[PDB]
Amino acid sequence: EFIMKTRMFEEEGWIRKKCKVCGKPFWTLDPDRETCGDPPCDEYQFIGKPGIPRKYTLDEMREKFLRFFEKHEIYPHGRVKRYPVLPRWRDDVLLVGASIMDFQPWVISGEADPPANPLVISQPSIRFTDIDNVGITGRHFTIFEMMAHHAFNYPGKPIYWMDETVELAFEFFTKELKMKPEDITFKENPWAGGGNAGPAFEVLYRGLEVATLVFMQYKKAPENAPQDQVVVIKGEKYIPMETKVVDTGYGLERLVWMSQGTPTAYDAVLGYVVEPLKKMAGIEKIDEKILMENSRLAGMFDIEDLGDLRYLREQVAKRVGITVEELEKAIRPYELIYAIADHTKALTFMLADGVVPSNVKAGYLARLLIRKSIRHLRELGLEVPLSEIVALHIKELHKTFPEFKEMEDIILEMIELEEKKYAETLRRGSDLVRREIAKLKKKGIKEIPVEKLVTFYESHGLTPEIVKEIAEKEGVKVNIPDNFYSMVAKEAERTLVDFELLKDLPDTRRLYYEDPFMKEFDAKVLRVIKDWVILDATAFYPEGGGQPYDTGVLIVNGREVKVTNVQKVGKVIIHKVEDPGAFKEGMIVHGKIDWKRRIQHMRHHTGTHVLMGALVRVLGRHVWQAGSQLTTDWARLDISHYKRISEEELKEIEMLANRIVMEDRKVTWEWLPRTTAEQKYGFRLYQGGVVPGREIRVVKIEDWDVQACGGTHLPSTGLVGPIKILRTERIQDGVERIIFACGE
Ligand SMILES: [Zn+2]
Repeated sequence: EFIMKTRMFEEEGWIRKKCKVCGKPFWTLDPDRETCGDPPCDEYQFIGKPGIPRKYTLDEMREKFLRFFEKHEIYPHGRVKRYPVLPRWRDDVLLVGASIMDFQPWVISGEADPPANPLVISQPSIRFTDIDNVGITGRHFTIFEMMAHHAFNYPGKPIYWMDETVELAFEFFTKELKMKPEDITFKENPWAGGGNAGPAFEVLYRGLEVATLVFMQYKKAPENAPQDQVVVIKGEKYIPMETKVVDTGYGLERLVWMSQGTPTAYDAVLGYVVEPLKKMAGIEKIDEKILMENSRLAGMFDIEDLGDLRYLREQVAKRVGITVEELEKAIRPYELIYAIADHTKALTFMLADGVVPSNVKAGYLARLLIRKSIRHLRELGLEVPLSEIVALHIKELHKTFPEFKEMEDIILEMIELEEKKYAETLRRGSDLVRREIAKLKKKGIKEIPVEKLVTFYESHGLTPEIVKEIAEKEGVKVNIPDNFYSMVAKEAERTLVDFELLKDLPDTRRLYYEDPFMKEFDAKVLRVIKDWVILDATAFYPEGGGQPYDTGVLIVNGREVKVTNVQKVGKVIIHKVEDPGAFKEGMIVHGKIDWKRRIQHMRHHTGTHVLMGALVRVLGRHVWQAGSQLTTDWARLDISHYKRISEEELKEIEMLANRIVMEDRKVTWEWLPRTTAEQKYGFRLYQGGVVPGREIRVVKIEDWDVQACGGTHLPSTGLVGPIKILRTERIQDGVERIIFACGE
């Protein structure tokens, strides 16, 4: 269905074939190749025999890639600093799972400018879909770096496309990495990621997929899309888009593994943790071919799709010449070490980038990794705090990722607190599940359902091997599924008046953006739906961003009519009035805002921002808004935070906030293109979540705080008056609330 002929293929003698095993199309220079180069059609050929002629570390390979694209003489790329693994710019995914997620939805739609075009990036990426594979297959990670060159071809502005992408890829592999040209295949296989899809190549070499080259030209299909949708790859329905995006992904770890030829990718990437762990646990060397064969055979073996690891192990057992029991005995301590090594690295990135362990979203996933790793350490017989293993990653990685050093105290404390609380969680959970298990076998069935085992973790915090040893006392039957953690992880993703009657009306001019001190204005009545009056312009603030609506009056024919509620539907502002019959279309009215109410809201709104700057400085840079609500008399600010705020801390925060009020710092706002705002201020802009639009309204307190914000603010901090913190309290794991009052 997709034509993927290129200039390079045509000019350089590449032959399109159909793989004799999987039937997929692939391109090769090798006249005797009949298979695509992808397991199980081909096998890993580089283990014990590096396919790249010189060895590379992570730092070397990453820089090799970045520099190649950056300094390219024909297609120079702008080097872009990696994004946090927490996608502050979007509300639809939990974690960055690919480099392209940095540029969705805003860059791809054309709502944001690309940071550079074309660009090159090495993006730390996290995926939980293969978590049970980690340590088991020799190749799977939860945390990895996807190196990428991206080009955003908006209509009318071509950058580069399919021809140049295959050439750049081939040039990097053959000229920079000295890989054998005829061993490289381009397998046609459509791809998708984070809302978009298109035709793609898998670039295969010595049995390993070393890159994916995706030509994104489709977007997630809207509900009830007509005749021509295209079904691709996982997600089904898509429709064409005008913008064509080059979406590449080169696995840093895989390329390093290709250069090392070690039994597992973990030995090539995580030796600095794997080897101390071996030594600490006193794990003796085992037969090297056990690891090698397992990795090789695992190339052909998925487990997250079918529960057949048992057969992978029967295969590697026969190959090695031992039984499955003695195989399990030998390899198990290594699987445990590999998982610990990987999980502690994932956590280093996650917590450094602002993930707070909790029972929700990405915090839920961090907590999952922490608990799994602690349980792995116990099975190894290793009595070491997890924070000590996390510390080994900070030590190794902080020179490339300075943020790890800067956040180290907080990262290690978060790990320590999670561990020390988990011991408590495990006592209470063990009894509650013992009672439930005893009650289930008392009257009903003595079998543990897979869903109840999932419920056991995410309700009582206990891992399935703990459940089974309590259960096999009375009321037996374990059956821990091979994909237990993959299923537990997927749990983290668990999810005024009318319209079309105001689609025809133009945008309400927002006079409150023109002057926050405007309290009176004249305007024309455009529409009266029920008791909602729509004006062409208004100084009435519509409820949003934690700030309640303005109230006041509209004066019509001398008569005063109360405005009791103000909302926004799309871009049209609606005013609730006590006497709608008084208002007719075309009528010009005088508006009067309840000023006491407005100014009290403004004091708490700007005061919230003053407080935010104080919170970040006292508590740490993981502090981020989880929620906000203002009233006339008080405000609340909810923040992601990992412990109770002590009374002394509260006073430190209060002193700092009031110091800034006393300094009377300027508070300013302006509209900026979103990528321009992001590159200048960072992702801290997105406190209240992510705001749509080509341009975002940025509210800045000089040298203190900056947020994308649509509220009414005071022009200086002195006008807030005293800030008095009344209360701190926990809302849930990972969320602390501060209640405060602003003004004399
Ligand atoms: Zn094939």
